[PDB]
Amino acid sequence: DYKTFDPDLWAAIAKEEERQEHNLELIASENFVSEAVMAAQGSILTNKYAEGYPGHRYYGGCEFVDIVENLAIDRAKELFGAKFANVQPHSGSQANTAAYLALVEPGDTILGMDLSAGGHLTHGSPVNFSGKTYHFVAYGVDPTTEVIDYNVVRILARKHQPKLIVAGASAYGRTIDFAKFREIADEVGAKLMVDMAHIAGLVAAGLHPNPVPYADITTTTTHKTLRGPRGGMILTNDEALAKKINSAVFPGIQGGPLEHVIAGKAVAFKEALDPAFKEYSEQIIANAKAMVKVFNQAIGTRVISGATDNHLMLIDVRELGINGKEAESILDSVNITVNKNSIPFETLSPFKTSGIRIGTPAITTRGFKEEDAVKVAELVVKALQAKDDNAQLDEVKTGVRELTEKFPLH
Amino acid sequence: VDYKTFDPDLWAAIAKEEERQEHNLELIASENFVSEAVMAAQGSILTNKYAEGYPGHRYYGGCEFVDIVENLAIDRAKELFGAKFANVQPHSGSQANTAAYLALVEPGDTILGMDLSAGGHLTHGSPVNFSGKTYHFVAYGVDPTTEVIDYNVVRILARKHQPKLIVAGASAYGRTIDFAKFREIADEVGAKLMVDMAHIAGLVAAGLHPNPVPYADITTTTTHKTLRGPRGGMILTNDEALAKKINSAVFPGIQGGPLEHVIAGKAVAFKEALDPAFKEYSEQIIANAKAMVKVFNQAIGTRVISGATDNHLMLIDVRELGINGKEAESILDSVNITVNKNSIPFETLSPFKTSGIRIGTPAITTRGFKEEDAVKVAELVVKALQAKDDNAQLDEVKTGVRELTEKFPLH
Ligand SMILES: O=c1c2cc(O)c(O)cc2oc2cc(O)c([C@@H]3O[C@H](CO)[C@@H](O)[C@H](O)[C@H]3O)c(O)c12
Ligand SMILES: O=c1c2cc(O)c(O)cc2oc2cc(O)c([C@@H]3O[C@H](CO)[C@@H](O)[C@H](O)[C@H]3O)c(O)c12
Ligand SMILES: Cc1ncc(COP(=O)(O)O)c(CN[C@@H](CO)C(=O)O)c1O
Ligand SMILES: Cc1ncc(COP(=O)(O)O)c(CN[C@@H](CO)C(=O)O)c1O
Repeated sequence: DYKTFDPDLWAAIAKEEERQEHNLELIASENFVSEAVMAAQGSILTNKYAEGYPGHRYYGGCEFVDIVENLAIDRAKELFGAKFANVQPHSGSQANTAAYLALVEPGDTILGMDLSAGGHLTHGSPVNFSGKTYHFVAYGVDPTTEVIDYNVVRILARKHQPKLIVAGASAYGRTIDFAKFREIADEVGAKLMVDMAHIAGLVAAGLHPNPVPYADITTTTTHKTLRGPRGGMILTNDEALAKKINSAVFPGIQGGPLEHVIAGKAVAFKEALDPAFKEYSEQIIANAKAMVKVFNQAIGTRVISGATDNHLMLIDVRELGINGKEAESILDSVNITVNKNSIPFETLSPFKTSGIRIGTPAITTRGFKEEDAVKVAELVVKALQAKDDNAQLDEVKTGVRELTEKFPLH
Repeated sequence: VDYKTFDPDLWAAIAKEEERQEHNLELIASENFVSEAVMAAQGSILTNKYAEGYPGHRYYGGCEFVDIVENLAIDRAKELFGAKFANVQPHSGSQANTAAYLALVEPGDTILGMDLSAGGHLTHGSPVNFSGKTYHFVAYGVDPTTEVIDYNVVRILARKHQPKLIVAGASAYGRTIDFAKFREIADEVGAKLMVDMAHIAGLVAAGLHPNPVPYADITTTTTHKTLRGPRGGMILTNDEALAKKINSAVFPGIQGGPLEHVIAGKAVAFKEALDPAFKEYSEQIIANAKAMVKVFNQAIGTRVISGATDNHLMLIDVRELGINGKEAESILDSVNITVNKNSIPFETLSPFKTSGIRIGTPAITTRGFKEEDAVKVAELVVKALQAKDDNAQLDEVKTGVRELTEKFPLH
């Protein structure tokens, strides 16, 4: 047996399988993929070099690998209504790198969502390729509502004259009005790129406005609400952008594609075509709203913007005398996994932040219903309220073990 | 199982591709067959963990055990190649090189790299690639009559163009690369030295090819060629100041979350490469390649670029048979022999035709082929290309392929 020859590695993997079983995973960008997705990723497709695209490869022997990639491409067009799909990006970051190369020139001005207001690293950060290569200007959320102020987005567009407007977010819990971004982009002659990585599954289920008809290019990851393997994807409705997208991915920034991962994408896409996937996605949002109700009625946990429309929420934790890294460390000690996160107009350093981010896709996958999501939010509140009270925290751990035992993952 | 009944479209394609790997001679020089341990790591639950950052400095909670896995990969890599620093997060050879350039040069800087038709890779300066687009590449090639690198020409070009960086390493070069000479030339001109050892990393690990890690400022590699690991990249260095620039360039520079299930497979494969048995496998790769070159040298119409090999691969100019590279690729595929077309030095034909094919032995060697089996493979390739689409001879090639694949099953 192969595990006998490398006990150090396989023990660590076994321990990670137990950690996923015994913890409440509340990181908003995580999920648990099906056994079929993992089997695709563990198949012999990892052995095939397949540079190029189906029917135009640079190697012999791709006749069956082309089926796999065709299924991923075609199911993505079916799920999202795009005319063109590229499923080769190794990650969301690569997808966004290629999308920019098809839309703008180095030095061009791009208007993206501010990092502390929900934007992602690849939407302009100075330590990222995006911030180094292009001239990024940020838009945020209104200080009092903590939702996007589209009139201020319009102001920024008019003053800065961006070549491209990016919409989409990592930590924004409200509906994004893509039609408004498109109208604003049209007003100043800018293009529109939407990064729907977080909400892609909700979009496919029809529970969030679809950006594909509005954006020049839509990027996404395959692993968040879509519940697929880690990787990227690029969609468009314009054949001329599709040609630029395809060249930017390969030979532009990538080489061989990961066809075992692409098989996993194809597996996940057909799971998302099943009607059960819409029910899953509805439950995700119902669970999230139920948790927001608990935190709203709780002393010390302020919900940014006061509501959620999707899978995630940001909690301001300052009124409990902790910062984000503390609240995350507290929750880690009771087997509840979140992450620290900046809040709008954040005043602490990124290494501390004032908040945590919570999302329900992973616990929804385990089978949690609204009642259970309510219990999770209550245990999160009690763990944070329990200032140093190991009596209270051990009750939380017991509450966590009740939930995880009720909903086995394996 | 049941999930295969949910999706026959997909699972029937994977089954056909299993049958094709079983029934074909896989002679693509950059492919291999990974172990069931590597595949089980890639099909593990590690795909579920967001682990942005590096071990002990993650941006998410819960990374206790993925840190063990990634640190195993990092440490096994350092032990394998003797490097003080190792980054195992690059998603691919291309991302590894992207990040390495970011740590060494600025946009517009002059870089000297191996010409693509002489054996250099896309990321060594092609103008349709980020490398040629972002930096000023000047190419060195091979001598026309010997078809090996002329190191005086490299020195001349280094001196005329004053590169900030010299890149050595190849994807279609079958001869020993003298990293010491590249280091001399770099020093004389004041340039840094980057070596992309993707193709030969397994041979380097086994001591069958000079090691670039002590000479190069940064060494990059894929994990899936002669190293026989999962599909991915890696960056090695001995300088601590570069290691910090490398780590920053990978994340948050060009990537986000690492693929920790793939990194698990890298740790598996590096351990398999530390086993003494891996050195025996690597030697059989070279012995098999040399046995194939001997056959092609003797046959009429199959000319081996440079007349010999020192490593796992060989380039064959097929023009004297009245075919181009794509036609040869298609003929061979029709008799269950898988290669890729490939440019030859001083390529006269279109990039969509090319003048030759590239053949390498790592995959058939992993199946257990020995030199007498390698000899048979090469004789079959010759027969197929010489059969002016005579079905009787082509079917004898198919029979010969069946014999070898049944003699060395893949399971
Ligand atoms: O800012 C940095 C940063 C700055 C540096 O100087 C440096 O060396 C490294 C850095 O790593 C980062 C890594 C990150 O994941 C994020 C942000 O975390 C949040 C997690 O929910 C997401 O909502 C954001 O989408 C995501 O982009 C970051 O903001 C940063
Ligand atoms: O040049 C192109 C190219 C240009 C385009 O415009 C385009 O759309 C696609 C293209 O795909 C390519 C794919 C390739 O594998 C190669 C080269 O093949 C050989 C090994 O297989 C090696 O000698 C090189 O290491 C390798 O990089 C290429 O040179 C190219
Ligand atoms: C909108 C968007 N686009 C791109 C990416 C990056 O994808 P990658 O990690 O696969 O490279 C992310 C991941 N976002 C991470 C934060 O870095 C998260 O946990 O939410 C994203 O949210
Ligand atoms: C030396 C070297 N460095 C980097 C890469 C890129 O690796 P990637 O495909 O994983 O991105 C390659 C790919 N090698 C391909 C050529 O495209 C091949 O079949 O040989 C390489 O040979």
